[PDB]
Amino acid sequence: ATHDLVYHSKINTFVWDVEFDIVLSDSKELNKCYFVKCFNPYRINGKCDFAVSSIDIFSEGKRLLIENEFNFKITKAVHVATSKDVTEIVLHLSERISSPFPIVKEVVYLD
Amino acid sequence: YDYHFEVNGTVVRHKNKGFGYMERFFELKESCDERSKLSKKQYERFNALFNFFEKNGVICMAKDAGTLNTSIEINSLAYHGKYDVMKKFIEEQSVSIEDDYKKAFFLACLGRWEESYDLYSNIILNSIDESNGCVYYLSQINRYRIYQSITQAVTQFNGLGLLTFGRHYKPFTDEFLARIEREMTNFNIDDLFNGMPFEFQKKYKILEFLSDNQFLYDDTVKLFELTNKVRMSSDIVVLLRLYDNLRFLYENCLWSVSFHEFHQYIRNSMSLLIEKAEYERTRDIDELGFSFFGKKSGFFMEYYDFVNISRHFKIDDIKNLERSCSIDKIRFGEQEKIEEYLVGIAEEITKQFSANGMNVVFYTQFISEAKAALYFAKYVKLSEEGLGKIVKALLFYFPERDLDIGKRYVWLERLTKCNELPKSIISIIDDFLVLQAEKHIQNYSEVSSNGLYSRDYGALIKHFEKNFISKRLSEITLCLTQDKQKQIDFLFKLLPLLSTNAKSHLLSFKSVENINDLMNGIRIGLIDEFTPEHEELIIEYLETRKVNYSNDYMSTFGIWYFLEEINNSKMEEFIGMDDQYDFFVDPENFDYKKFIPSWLKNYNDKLLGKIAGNKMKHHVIEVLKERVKNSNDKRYLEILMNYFI
Amino acid sequence: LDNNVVECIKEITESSRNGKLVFFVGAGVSTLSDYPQWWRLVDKYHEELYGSPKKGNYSSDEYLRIPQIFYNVKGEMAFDGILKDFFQVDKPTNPIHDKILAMNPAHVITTNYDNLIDTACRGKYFSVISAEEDVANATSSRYLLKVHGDFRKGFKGENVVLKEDDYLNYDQNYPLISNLMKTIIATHTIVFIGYGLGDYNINMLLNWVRKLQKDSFHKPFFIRTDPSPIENETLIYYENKGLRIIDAASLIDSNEYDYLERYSAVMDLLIESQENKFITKDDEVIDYIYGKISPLFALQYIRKIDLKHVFEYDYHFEVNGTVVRHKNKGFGYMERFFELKESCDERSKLSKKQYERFNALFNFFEKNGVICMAKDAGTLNTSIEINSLAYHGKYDVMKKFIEEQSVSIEDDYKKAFFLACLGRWEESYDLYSNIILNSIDESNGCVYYLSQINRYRIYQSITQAVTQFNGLGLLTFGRHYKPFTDEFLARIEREMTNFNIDDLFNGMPFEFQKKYKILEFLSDNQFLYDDTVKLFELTNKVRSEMSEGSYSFGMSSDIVVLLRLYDNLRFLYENCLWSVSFHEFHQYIRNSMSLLIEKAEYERTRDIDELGFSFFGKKSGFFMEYYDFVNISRHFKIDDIKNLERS
Repeated sequence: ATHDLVYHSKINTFVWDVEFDIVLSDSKELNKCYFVKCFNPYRINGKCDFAVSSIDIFSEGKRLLIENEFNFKITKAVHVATSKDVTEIVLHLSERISSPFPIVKEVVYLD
Repeated sequence: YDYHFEVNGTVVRHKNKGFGYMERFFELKESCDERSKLSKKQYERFNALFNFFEKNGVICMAKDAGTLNTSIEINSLAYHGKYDVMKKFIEEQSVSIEDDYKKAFFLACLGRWEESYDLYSNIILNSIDESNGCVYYLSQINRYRIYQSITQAVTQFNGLGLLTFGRHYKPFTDEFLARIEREMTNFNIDDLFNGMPFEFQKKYKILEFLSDNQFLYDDTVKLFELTNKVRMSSDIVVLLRLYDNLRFLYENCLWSVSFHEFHQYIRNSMSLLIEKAEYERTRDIDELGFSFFGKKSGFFMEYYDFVNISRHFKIDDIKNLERSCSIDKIRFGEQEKIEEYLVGIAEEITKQFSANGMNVVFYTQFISEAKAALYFAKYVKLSEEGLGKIVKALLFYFPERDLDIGKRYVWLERLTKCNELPKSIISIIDDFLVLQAEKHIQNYSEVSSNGLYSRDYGALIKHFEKNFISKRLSEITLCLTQDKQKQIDFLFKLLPLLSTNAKSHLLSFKSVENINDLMNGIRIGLIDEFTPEHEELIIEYLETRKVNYSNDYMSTFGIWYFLEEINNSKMEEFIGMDDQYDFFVDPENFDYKKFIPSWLKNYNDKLLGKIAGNKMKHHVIEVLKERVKNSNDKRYLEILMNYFI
Repeated sequence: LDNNVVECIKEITESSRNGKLVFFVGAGVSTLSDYPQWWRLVDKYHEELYGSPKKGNYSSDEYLRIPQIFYNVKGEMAFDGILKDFFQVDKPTNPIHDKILAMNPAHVITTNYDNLIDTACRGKYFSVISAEEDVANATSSRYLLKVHGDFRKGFKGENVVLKEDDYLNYDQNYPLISNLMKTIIATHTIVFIGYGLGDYNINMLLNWVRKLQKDSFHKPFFIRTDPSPIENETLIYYENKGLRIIDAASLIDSNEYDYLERYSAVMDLLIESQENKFITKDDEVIDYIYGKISPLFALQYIRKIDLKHVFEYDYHFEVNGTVVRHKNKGFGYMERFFELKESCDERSKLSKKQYERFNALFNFFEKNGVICMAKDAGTLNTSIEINSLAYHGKYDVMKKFIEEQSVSIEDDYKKAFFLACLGRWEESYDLYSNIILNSIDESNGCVYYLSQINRYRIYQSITQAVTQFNGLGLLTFGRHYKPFTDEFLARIEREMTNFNIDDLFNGMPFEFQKKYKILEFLSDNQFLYDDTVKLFELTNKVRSEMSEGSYSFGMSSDIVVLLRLYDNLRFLYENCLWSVSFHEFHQYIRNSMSLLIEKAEYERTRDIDELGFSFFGKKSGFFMEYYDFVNISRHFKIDDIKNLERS
């Protein structure tokens, strides 16, 4: 199941078909969801912007607004191909990299 | 095999051991006194032969070459995409068999495959007599190709899954279907030629290849001559071979032009040609000089090349060609005809959307061409009315199931690279933003693919014209109340385009009341200013974080202070929690041993320019030099490339 | 169903697929479309002659005598008048006509004088012959033989064969048509339809057949459609006469007065049976696979990519060594074969000959490298090797071999190839000509075809070399001496002045055209088309992955290319073909090796696998063995290696 994952060095993250059962702080439970990253180096706005890439979280296929993103309590990661528990892979691959979002479902390049 | 016809338009003698008949014929063509030497009817025969040879572009021998124009003209309406003209031409009653043949080809091109099959059946029924069996053979081949295409489209499209519609809008009913299988129960195409009369096999031998599964292996194999690295050429002859194949396949109304093998051949040939041209240009500039040759590539591209690229290339292939074979340094040719093609395809797509007559078989084929043409139109310069028409067609009537808001934004931004933004298309964008604003009034949320939304448009507008105020959105938000929540969020996302009174109306709704609320406000940049109340809120947040001693939040305020957005020396006392906070708060006293250049991969252009102009420079240049000397990564190389040196 | 019926259907299907099937259409088929019958005409004639009819007096000879009496008494005008009155109408076609035409018959012989069979051809071209002058002026090679003179030229009674006078002088009046029908019956495989067993034409055919030798002809097939099932004695008697009967009422139960259903059932069974393979037990599957594969035993090695052409796109043979079902609607013979492979106990379910055939198939499939299906595939690893001294360039060994005495035709073929690689092209052509002349005694002919291809390639190479030498002889040589004799070149030109390489395969026997289907690709550049395109696509992928800085931690996508490369080389170096001396092959090998080297260099250096992903993703590695060095040395130029070293 480790053959599908691919390491992207332009933004220094990973892409892998996986689903996240993340838990939010203050006893907030979120169901299965996945991350999407977009790389846009040619931004228009200024002053307040401080990043280059946009990270979104999709839940069951519908967007969700972010109010307090501090859910650093891992997730029940499952490889949806044959429903394999790959939570161990994510948890012990997260701290090895400095990226806030080590795993992203698909990435999009807008170079 | 008595003569070989070099594609420039010349003939050479290779394997003829008798009289040089071709030389005598061309000698007769050259001189004029040789006329009246024939018994009348032979003069007519010579006139017809001369007309045929002149039409096909055969002129002289190799020794008599007087330079070659090699002008290529295709006079088929199906190639230029004059859909209205062919649709009108189909309606008129036919006169001859070839007229029905052309009508059937036009019907097959337009997607009405049932009518095309019926017309081919009628043609094969009628034209069984006479000595014109060529039409019968071509109709047989076209009917078999149409049947194969129908079956493949049904198998791949009908069933097997589709998210665009719940049901397939009945791609040919079960009455028309399941009848072709009866009529083609055991049809064999390999023995079609052998069963023909012996005079047909004697005369039209050259058509045999039309009955084979693969008939383009020779050109694909010969394409290998374009990848030689050794220092007429090969590119020119390859290009005329491609043009000749295209003209032969299109002028004779053959359906085999709509298959996968032909598209693959065209893509391979064009990509190899462009790669070879770029390699030759780069070797020339490397070995001799920079600007000696006029900084212009020798691959001058014209109408037909653009048509082939738009028709036969997918988006991914065009992206790969752009990434590896940069085209901005080679200019385009004709522009009026290209602009006419673009306005015509925009009119066609707007007619398809307005009339709701979406032939799925035709729509699937047409949408790829539309997408490719609108993507590749970035390198062409267009007039005001044409640009307005294409922008209106792309923003308004383009189907939503193919391009989302972000993809449409990408296409629009690529469109206006070398044309800028006059008032007309800005007003068109305003009509879109107001239109989107309305669609907002409800349980409706916009969906995007690349994570870009309508607000980007406004930003681009504000980038290209900073003194614009929209009266329609101002009036819309003036009557806006607090019962709605999603629409008001949309207006906050489009804050800077509203008038002063509307600005106040929305600003009243803005209410900073918590640090996370401040974060939410600054994600969309609602609070562009930095009041002392917000500064005190940040102070108390940092104090709580410090006395408390996951995710990362301090980074935003670190960037803000390093960007001189916070004009107060207060957070210097908060050190010892994380590295980058001290890096962007105290650059002098920061310990560079804990530095990791991975952060440099998540820095935008403005921050990189700011850090490049601050002296900090040599430490980061040294560590990134070590990184590039260890591993050859393109990101660090580019960062050193454009900013730090 | 009955075993003999199954055998008859199998033979009919084989004959139709080979293109040697002809149909003898009777008069019942035309009656099915409500065409007026002859007994109605004879009743009308009897009414006109005397005044009142009678049912009792109607025998076989009366149907031929009463019209003759009418012609003799009333004259000729009245006969054609009645014929026109009863035959002017037109009737629709029958589904049986479409069913019989869908069987793809080479010719169609009919004893009707109608146009229903004519108008049934749907979009098929058939040359109609109904008179004597039409035989010589035929336009095509497919014959619609209307034996009894249809009404195309008019409605007069002189163009048909109805009365007793026409029946008696039929052989004298129509010699060419009878001879053509007899020879068509002699050559092709003939199936009767719509005929009664007591018909006059069938009896005449049996009488003519009885004059021939016992084993000099094939037994014609007959289809019986009568309400009463055939009796045993009649079936035995007619089988002993040289005609194989297939019954219709026996297979399907129906009432007395229904006729369309029996015809439709028989024709539907015939149409359905062609694509079906009647394999149920291991013996039949093994025999079918052996029949498909055994002709390939002559060649040393076969590439896996074109093996799918042998099975008619029924199984995609992946390059790595796995097979995938693609269009096998029927029984999964590959599944059964692999199940037999994986279990040794079931090998005892076959007879000794079938067991040895299975052993031979195992040897062949293991040699070619086919392992198992995609599902059963695990972590299989495949190495490569070449068994030709020409590839390794051991020139002293091949010189010693060419010094040795010839012992067989295949040894002579190997000697000719080795000598051709030695540059002595004149002796190579001479030896190839001797091989072609001496290979008259053969059972397969593959060696003959390969030797002819090699001879043509050698002639082309000789001509190209002698033309090209003069161009560079001025500067890089200076001596300007052509190493050839004008007598040899003149003889070469005279010998190869008419050899057309395009239609060489078409002139080969039908057995060769059926078994050795793949070898056709050796006659042109087609055999390089299925690989090159793939390579191009893969290139467009790899570079796309190289410019984006992506490091896949799984299997490397270049492996396919490598495998294909090696595969091609093997198939072109173990069968001793001269195509390895061309330019397109050299360019293809150079491109493949360049792509492999570039991908290996790009993947050599990594950033996150060293520190972040060090616990896995270690399989990345590119060995450079002896074969790669040989391939680079053989098919590269100095500038290409310079470009590689630069990049």
